Formats: sequence, structure tokens, C-alpha cells
Amino acid sequence: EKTHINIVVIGHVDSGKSTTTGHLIYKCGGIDKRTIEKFEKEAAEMGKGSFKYAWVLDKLKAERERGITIDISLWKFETSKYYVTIIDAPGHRDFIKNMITGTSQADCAVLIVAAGVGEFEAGISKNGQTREHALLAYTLGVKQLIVGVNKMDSTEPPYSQKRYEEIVKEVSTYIKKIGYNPDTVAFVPISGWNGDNMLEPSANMPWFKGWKVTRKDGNASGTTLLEALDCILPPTRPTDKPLRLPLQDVYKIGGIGTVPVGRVETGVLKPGMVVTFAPVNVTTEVKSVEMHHEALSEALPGDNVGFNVKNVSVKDVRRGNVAGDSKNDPPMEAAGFTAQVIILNHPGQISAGYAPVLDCHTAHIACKFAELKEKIDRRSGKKLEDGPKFLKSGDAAIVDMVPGKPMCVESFSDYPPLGRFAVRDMRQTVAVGVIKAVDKK
Amino acid sequence: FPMKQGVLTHGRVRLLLSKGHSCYRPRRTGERKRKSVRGCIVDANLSVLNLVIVKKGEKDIPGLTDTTVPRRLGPKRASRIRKLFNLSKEDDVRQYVVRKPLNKEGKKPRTKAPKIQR
Amino acid sequence: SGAKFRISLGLPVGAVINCADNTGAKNLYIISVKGIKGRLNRLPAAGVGDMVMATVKKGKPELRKKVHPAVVIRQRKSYRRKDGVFLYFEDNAGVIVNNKGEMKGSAITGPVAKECADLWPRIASNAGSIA
RNA sequence: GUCUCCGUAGUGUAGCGGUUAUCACGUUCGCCUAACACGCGAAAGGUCCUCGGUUCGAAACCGGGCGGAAACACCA
RNA sequence: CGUCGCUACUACCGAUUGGAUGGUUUAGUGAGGCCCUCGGAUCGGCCCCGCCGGGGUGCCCUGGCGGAGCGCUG
RNA sequence: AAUGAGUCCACUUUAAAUCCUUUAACGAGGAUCCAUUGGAGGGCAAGUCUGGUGCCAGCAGCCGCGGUAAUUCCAGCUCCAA
RNA sequence: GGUGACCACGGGUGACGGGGAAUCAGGGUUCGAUUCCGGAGAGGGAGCCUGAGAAACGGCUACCACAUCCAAGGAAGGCAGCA
RNA sequence: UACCUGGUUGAUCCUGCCAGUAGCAUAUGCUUGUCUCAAAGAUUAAGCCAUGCAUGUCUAAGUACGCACGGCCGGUACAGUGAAACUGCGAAUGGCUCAUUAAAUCAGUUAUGGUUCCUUUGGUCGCUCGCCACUUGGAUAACUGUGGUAAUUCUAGA
Ligand SMILES: [Mg+2]
Ligand SMILES: [Mg+2]
Ligand SMILES: [Mg+2]
Ligand SMILES: [Mg+2]
Ligand SMILES: [Mg+2]
Ligand SMILES: [Mg+2]
Ligand SMILES: [Mg+2]
Ligand SMILES: [Mg+2]
Ligand SMILES: [Mg+2]
Ligand SMILES: [Mg+2]
Repeated sequence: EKTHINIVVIGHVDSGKSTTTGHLIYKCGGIDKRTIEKFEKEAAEMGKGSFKYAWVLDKLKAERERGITIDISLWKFETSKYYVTIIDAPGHRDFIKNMITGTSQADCAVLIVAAGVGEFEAGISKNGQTREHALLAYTLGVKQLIVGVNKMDSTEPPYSQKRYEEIVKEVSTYIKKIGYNPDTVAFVPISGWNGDNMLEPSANMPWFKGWKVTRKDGNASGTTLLEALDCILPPTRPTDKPLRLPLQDVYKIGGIGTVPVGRVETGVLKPGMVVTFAPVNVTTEVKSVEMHHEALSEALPGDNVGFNVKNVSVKDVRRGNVAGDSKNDPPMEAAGFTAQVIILNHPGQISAGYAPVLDCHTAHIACKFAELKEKIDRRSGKKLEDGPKFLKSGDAAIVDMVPGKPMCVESFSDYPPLGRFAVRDMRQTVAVGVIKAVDKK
Repeated sequence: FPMKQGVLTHGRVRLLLSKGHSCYRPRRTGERKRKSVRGCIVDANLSVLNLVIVKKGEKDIPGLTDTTVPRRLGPKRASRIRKLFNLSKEDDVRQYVVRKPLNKEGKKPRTKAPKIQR
Repeated sequence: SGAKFRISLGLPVGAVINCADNTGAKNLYIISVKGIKGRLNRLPAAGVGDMVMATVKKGKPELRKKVHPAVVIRQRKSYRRKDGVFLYFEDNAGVIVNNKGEMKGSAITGPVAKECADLWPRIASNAGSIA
């Protein structure tokens, strides 16, 4: 045998991300019936009855009280073709950095779109998030995604054909601008709470025949969302490149110590091999490698693995660092790195000195413009002008950047997932940047 | 939880079970352990209720009284063979022992005889 | 859902009742009852499941000079349970909570009334036994 | 991770959607002294933590992110 | 040299029948084990003995059903 | 001219390894194949050297140094002890 | 009746005791948790079966303090052993 | 190696302490080419522990009708290899720590004519007048089969 991928579910708030993910987990042998019966017992006890499938991933007490998604969660469910672990995005603009962190460690994206009246239009607005999630997934480097359609039992009348056709058209007419091909991006109508068109073909909506995809690598056509989750093309794993681990979270488990959990990008992680961390620069030796309550003697790229390193505290290593092999070339503190920010939507002018928040891979630190070198048009790195005084929406630019809080970055030519990063300001998206040069200390 | 004879209640009680009482086997010698046992009185709150019929009824239960499986091995103590086959005093004891016949697909036919004692 | 039926009150203002949690307080002096409108010369009283405002009189020192929201979990007054059962506990007890309802403490000693457990799921989660 | 509060010359920090000011300083400073000590005079000094939104324009009206100060949770 | 005035530090007295954390115990309540005095849910031997049986010759060497002696007992 | 510190054949060793001792073959002229840690007023061995700061920064276990020509602060050179 | 200025009794010990270690004119002054001997203990007390030998804890029972699983009816604990 | 030096004064003798000096023994800082020995969670927490291991064991000489193998020499109780289990023994040694403990433990010395003692070794085992002895009785394991619980090194019935 089996291969490993990562999948993020993205969409609008209150559309039922955790619910549909948890019921997909339940359909795929996630947990026994009596534990989830206890879960529904709890949900009926305090009141959030329809929020019962959300509890499989929304384990935090604040989420369990407010009924609002906060943290990225992992759960394992084995499918017909191959193993998959799922990323559950928060879907809130207060937690946009959390969504960015979660989407970073995901090979595929699931764009769940609400079909009920009001929610769909509220998602597509300047206050919306469906634009934000897809744009920053395109920015952070996710090629193939799927757009799912949810809540066919809430719309009036339920299970409508014209509704779904409008949904597909209105998703396509802007995702073409974003960058995903609807001929390759599958479109599925589903309903997690009812549990239709997910594991078996639907009977309440016979109007849906089946999605079709037309990719260069492979052509597929199915009826259920498992049949679309399994036809996802296997990503090219660059295992020869030096090992890099963009860290998700840090845990201090009693008896085994502080065990980092991070996505394997390149190389192979193994027990008994000294590793280093770029931001904290403390050496440590790996004891063992495991994933999802199972062990590994080898860790393959694109994997959420938990490996026990020796003699580092929980406070010393925090969220969002970069780890690597100590024998090969290490990730090292980047005093400055030359980035190619492509300005998308910024009202004011961008001169050297304004500080947006720049999110290389996982973590989130605001960085500052030093000076703007050249103005570049919208593709191919074609040279236009030298040293513009200010930057405005609709233009790419090459810039030298000096972060304030220390961080390490890597270029897009050596480790392509590390090269992808976004720029955020004014509580919106302001630029798309890639790293092509970097200076170490 | 199995039932123990003599508890004289319907319900579960805890007993410090010693060697050879019931519902307990000691891990090491002299060890006693408190265990939860169910009372001897039977009521609705049971999963299984072992029954042994004493005297034969008028007819045969299907699958129960028919196809009487023999006991596997015969007596080993010499006086027990004497009592089984009505031996007076040393009358062909060596040849009155039950010779067990056993075979397999790759096994050439062979009988088995125990080492009779006493 | 379901709304709690009326029960015998038995615990007026000024009643000091036991502390049933692990907060460190030892008793709760009831100073008022939440949701009581009133009547001339009538003392506000509380049954099980009722939010009360209470001040601890003995216990851990940094709790004594304050007013806390509290929920009565046991009472010594018999009350009918709409199934003909008259139930009374051995002692009057309560736990320290906040406005939202979750307990300040983490565990409860002894049983809790069925009505209080139904009306406060957070208390019922910590309940050792249900009476 | 959730929640509550605080942050404004270098400090003491008033504060008003139409004005970040004053004052005790701290310093520098002509001003004397061999040097002090002591007295005489002027000042400088603020992104209102920081960044945004509302607004004709807001430190302050609203919201985020950061630092502190209390909790509350947090077990592959 | 000492009071007085200002700035810091250290202890001291001090209402608050102050507070917190350990130890040792009074009394009360008292799980559990051990010992004794009972207790007998069950499991066994003898008198089996309604008898078919029986051999030195109803007078049984006993080979089984069966009641049960409705007792003696371990 | 001679050696190793290192690469490294085999042996040896060892439960099996490792290391050391043997032993092939490479392995030195800034033999750059680079010895450091604290000091130079006294006690207490070593500078009345040069340039900076100017009762500031600082040094100083202790006497004390420093307010514009610092044997004591920071640096450079040279010496001191291990 | 017994013990006490030949220091009883009580308190503190950052007290396990000793063989021993450090310093080294002589005399001493400090240190001994630590590989040998003896003692105590197995989270805190307590009570026990087996066995020649245990108040044993890599044996049992109860309470206490923590603490693992749960289908909430229950079940299982003791690294001052090597890691 | 039986040792001193600077500091109260305008200067001098003292008393006196402060500072200097040297060793080991913890921590720590800088540095580090080789080799031989070698301490190492004691000091605060005898605080809390996930996971794995740390106590098991068979001779000719206790009990083998497990086919789980096997020589049969073929008319035979048991050739033999041996699982599992019953039985016996060990598990009270070792290892770890120093909390408690101030005639307590402990050390040197003495006594048990005031006691016990598995095992090893050596004695004693025809010393007794008293219808199976050519060997008596019953049950239980292991084993077949039927299950209960979510469980456990849990067990029931036949
Ligand atoms: Mg025999
Ligand atoms: Mg009145
Ligand atoms: Mg100098
Ligand atoms: Mg001690
Ligand atoms: Mg010692
Ligand atoms: Mg010892
Ligand atoms: Mg002991
Ligand atoms: Mg014995
Ligand atoms: Mg004990
Ligand atoms: Mg060198």
C-alpha cells in the first residue's frame, strides 16, 4: 503493498467538513459502533445532535463546546485502492494560519461546496472562504483536487438537478481563473449526514449518472467519493533529495518522551539516525519511527509519521520547524531569501517597509520588505522594469526579504513543497510568492 | 461470571477463593485471590444455564443421545482393568489391556498400548 | 429536550451544604438562588439541579472571600419524582460551577441526583454514580 | 488550544472620533568648581504593543497578530 | 556626635480568637485478615434389602434395576 | 633522514564483534597534519610599548586603576605560568 | 520501684552504621548515598496464605494517594531491578 | 617540604581579621592529537512511569495410550524421540536505593547449659511379639466436546 498520501478537506464554514469526514471514516472501518453510539449519546446530552460525526475529529473541548472547528485533526481509514490520512481544515479566518498549516501537509484537496440556499452564496463573497482555501492551496502546491457538493437534503427541493448544474458551472467559471481543470477536477454531490453517494450509489438522487475525469496520466469515471478518492494520481516522490520534515505538531507522551510528528518530504527517515532542526539548531538522535498507531522501519515521502528523538523537551521544539538528516546538507537559518511575490489583490501600494505575514511551509511569521529589485510580468520571468517605487495589484515582482522573527526557508528548485509559500495582509490574500534564492548564516 | 454452589444469593459477591474451591486456579502455591462470583440461585439474569438430564425420557433428542462417542482411553491401573473385565487373579492381564488403534494418511497402521502400572 | 419538574425545595437562603467536588472547599453557604423572582418575606430556596450563588465558609483560603455560582446535587428533603418515588439523600451537597455550567473542580464524591445530572451534563460527566 | 485583562517619551503615565500632552524624573545641556558639591537656564524626547477594518478622517469605534499576567484544558 | 527630612535594604512588635504545609497523638467510626463458637449449599461410605438372584446346598458366594435405611455417619 | 595522527589489506582478539598489540600499501616543510586556558602594579612570573575611552566604559579575590600622556579598562605587539 | 549534671528525658540532624576516603611533621580536622559486611524498604500504613526460611511486595487482601480499559455491568496496578 | 605574603599608620611595633597560596570534589566555562584504567540520576523528588526484558526447571533412575515424530518385526503392557500437564524444587538468592533509624542499626567480644534449621555430609531404618502383601481404594490433570464476558495468565459444565 500500500502507498501513502495526504488529503485536505476545504470549503465554507458550517458546510459540515468534520461531519462528512467522520462519517466517511465510519464507512471505511474507522471505529466500532458502540463508541460512536457513546459519541451520539454525548451529543444528545448537551444538545449538538447534528454535530455528532464532527466529534470524531473535533476532539478539543473548545470545539466541543462552541461547535466551531479550530484544530487540524488526523484519522486513518483504509480504502479500496490505498491508504489515506485526511486533513480537516478549520474553515475560519481567525484560524486561517491553522488551515494553511494543515493544507501544507496534504497531497490532494477536497473542495466541499454547500448546496443549500444561502450557504452557497455566503461562501462565494469577499467575506467568503471558498476562494481563500482554493487560492492558497494553489499557492502552497496542490495540483489535483476534487470539488464536492454537500447538503442535498437541506436544499428546496431536495436532490435537485438544476441546482447541481448551477453549482458545477459557478465553481468552474472561477476555478478556471484559480488554476484547476474541471476536466481533471472531479465533481461529486454527497451528503455526509444522510450518508448518500459516498460508499454506494445513491437512490434518492438518480439524476446523477457519474463524474468523469480526463487526465494525461489516467482517465477515470466513478459514482461514489471513494471511487474518486482512489483514482487520484500518485504524486512523484523525490526520494533522492535530502531529507526534509516540515513539522506539524509536538507532543510529550509519557514513557516515550517528546515525539515529533511531521510530513516526510524527501529522503527516508529511519530509527537510529541523528537529525537536526533548523530553527532551534539542537542535535538529536532518532530512536524509532511510527505512523498512525503502527510502526515503521522506514519512513517514505508524503507520510504523517511519529518518530521519537532523544533528549529534547516539548518547549524547545515547537510547531512549524524544519527537520533533516544531520549527515546530508541541513536546513539552516536564512537571514534573507529572494522571493517572487505575485500581487493578486492589494488596494494600497506595496513599497519597501510594509510587513505582511509570510508563511513558508507550516509556521507563520510576519516578514518585512527590504527593497524591490525588478518588476516582472505575470509569467515566465520576463524582465520589464528595474526598481519600482511601489507595487500594486496585478503584478509579479522579485524582492529581497528580511524577516524579523527567525525562520528557515528553502528554495523551489531543490524541495518543491518548501518553495511554495503565500503572502497575507489586511486579513486577505495579497501576494503569491516562491523562493528561488536564499542566504544562510 | 460463573455460579458457585452454596453462595445462597441471586447476584454477584466477592470471595477470597482458596485452592481447589471453584472458579479459581492459583498462580503460585498458597495464593488466595478475591474474585467476583455469581450466586447459586438461578434467575432470569443469566447468559447460559448448564443443565444435565439425569434419567432417560421416553424418546431420543436429535444429536444428543444418539451417536454415543466412546471414552477415549481405557484404564491404566492394573486393578482397574481387573474390575472392568472381571479378572480373578492374573488371567492374561497383558493381553486384556485395551490396544488403541490409530492411523493417518502417511502413517502405516499401528496399535498403541499403555504402560500399565501397579 | 425536557424541562425539570417542580420538586420540594428544602434549602433556603442561609443553608450551608457540603462541598462534593475536589476544589478544596469544604462547604457552601447559600446566599441566593438563580432564577427566583420572589414573594414578600419568602426565602429563596433551591432543590437539586438548581443554580445557586454560594460563598464557602471553610476551606482553601483563596476561595472564601468570593461569591461563586453553584449547583445543588444532593438534598436531605424528600421529593417526588413523578413515578411515585420519594427520594432523599443523606446530606445536602453541591458543586462549584461557572455561569456556563462546567465545574471548577474535576471530580465528584458520592452520588448525584438524576434531575441535576439531566439538567447539567457537565456535572453528570464527572458523576461517580447516578441516584 | 479556549477564555479574561494589561501594554501609550527611557521610566510616572492623563488621554478627547477633530490636539501623543503635562508633570516627577532619567539624560543632555550653557552654568560654576582643578575635579567635585550646590545654585542659575533650556530643551529634546510618542507608529498610543503592533497591524488592519468601520468612519469625512479613530491610538482609542471594531477586529486580528505579538509580549506580559491570571486561569481552563491539552495522554501516539 | 545625635535628632529631624528624603531614598533603598534587613530584621522586630503588631489587632487580625491570621493563613498554609509537615509530624505526633485523644476520642469516635471502623474495611480487612487471623482465632474461637456456631452454621450446614453440597459430595461420599454403612444399614443395601421391593427384588429378581442364589451355593457350601426358604437356609444367598453375588453378578444390576429399583425404591429408599427415610437411620448411622465422614 | 625518521616517525606517527589519520586511510586501510590480512591477522589477532572475541559468544560474535570492537579496541589495543602485529603487519601489507598510502600518509609531512607554513612538515596549514596550526595547543589552549588564564595573566603582565604589588602580593605573584611577566611591559615605566603603541593606539583608543576619559571617575564614562569598565578592571580589580584584596590594596587599588580610571575625571584628556591609564605600567591595572578595550584592542595590537612582545613576554609570563601550566 | 527504675533513669538522671559521669547530661537522664526531650529536640535537631542536609544521620543508614562500619570496613574506609580527603588533608598530611607530630596532634588532629572534615567526608563516608556509592561496588565489601550488617540493617531497613519496595507509593504510604496495615493483615495474611504457602513454605525450613517472608509480615515477601517482578505473592495475596483492605484502606489511602495517584493511576490503565470500558460496550459504564466490570476488570488490572506498583521500575528505591536492566534499559 | 614542620613555609608564608598584601591590607588600619605621617611613619613604627603589635593584636586582629580580610584577602592572597596549595590539595580533593561537585557543577560549569574554553579547548582537545594518541593510548591504558575508569566514576556516572546520591545531593532537589524513597517523585511519577508508557513499552520490552529481568525466574525458571528433567536424569537411565516420579507420572506419556498428544501422532506431534518414530523403530514395529506382526501378535507385543510399556522400543525410542518428546509437546502439554500433574508432581518436586527454586522463586526468602541476586539486583536497587538510603526514606525511617541517635545504645537504635552497627563494630570488636562473648553466650544460647535459653532456641530453630530446607539442603549437603555422617548415623538409624527385620530393635515393636501385633480371603491383596505377587502391590489396595478414589479422584484430578494433560486430552475430546459445549460455551459466557468487551476484557484478563477469568473460567463453568460434561
Ligand atoms: Mg510405577
Ligand atoms: Mg420581612
Ligand atoms: Mg593590557
Ligand atoms: Mg536520612
Ligand atoms: Mg555508606
Ligand atoms: Mg549492602
Ligand atoms: Mg522487605
Ligand atoms: Mg519444601
Ligand atoms: Mg509488604
Ligand atoms: Mg593539534
